[PDB]
Amino acid sequence: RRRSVQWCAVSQPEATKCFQWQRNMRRVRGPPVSCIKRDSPIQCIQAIAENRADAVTLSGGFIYEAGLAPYKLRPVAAEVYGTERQPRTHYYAVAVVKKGGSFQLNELQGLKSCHTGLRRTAGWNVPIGTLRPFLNWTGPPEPIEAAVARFFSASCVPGADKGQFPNLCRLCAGTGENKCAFSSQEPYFSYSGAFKCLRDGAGDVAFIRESTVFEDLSDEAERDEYELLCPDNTRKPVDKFKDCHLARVPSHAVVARSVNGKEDAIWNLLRQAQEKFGKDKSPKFQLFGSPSGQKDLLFKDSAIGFSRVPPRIDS
Ligand SMILES: [Fe+3]
Repeated sequence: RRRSVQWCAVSQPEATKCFQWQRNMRRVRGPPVSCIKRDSPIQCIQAIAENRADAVTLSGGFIYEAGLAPYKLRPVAAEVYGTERQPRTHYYAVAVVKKGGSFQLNELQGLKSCHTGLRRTAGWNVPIGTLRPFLNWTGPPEPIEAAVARFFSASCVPGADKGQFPNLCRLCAGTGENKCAFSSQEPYFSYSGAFKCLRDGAGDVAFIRESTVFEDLSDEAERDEYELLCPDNTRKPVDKFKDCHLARVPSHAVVARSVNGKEDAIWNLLRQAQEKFGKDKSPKFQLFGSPSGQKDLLFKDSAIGFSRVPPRIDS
């Protein structure tokens, strides 16, 4: 009757990490963590709601959905970014382009775009929300995806309906059924996939977060080959994100059942994993690190930890 916290992995790579997370947790004598493999965030959201798993980290994009019936999941902990000396539970949504180009934010029409994924914050909600006016979209019933698949010549918005909006998956590098998948099986998936999409030359603009270029480039010189599109219709060097970003957004978060959620145990698991497996904590396992050729598995790579979401009873 050992009922540990059961984590929901989306895709094989994530599964694998969870399992590694598990043996190391056992190794160091911390609370145990078990692993359930799902295929999509939604598949996870469901499992959790039906007691087949207890937790999963979601992008600020899905948090709202997950909280509605019949799901009713509620965030228990938020990811923490920044550095130890300065930590934050927010990040910046920016648009990165190659330096050398003329176009400004208001001149994206007809260009090729790279997004982290459908419904995520920096990769979709913010940019699209901002480009709204230029989209000439005649509200619902017509899907915003429709309006966007006609504003950019081609894109890669992992998770998008390939059959309806084939334009939105045109640039995606996934093989077969994984092309445009909202999973690590799709190489242009997530911040780094989106940025890779720009670096590989598939798109002209990448909607990602402020640290990507910093996290991704082995040579600091190479950062110079890129720049940011600011909202005043100017371009600034990559480190100017504090003065050139589309929005400041809250961090990704761990969600759980509003009822019988095991919040206390989840929290305990996290607090311990972070102490043992956080940044530069162990040569054996990094909770916030992903293998070569995968990224942001389970948690945001290079995040620094978690912050407990205040107490709730009314929910
Ligand atoms: Fe995000």
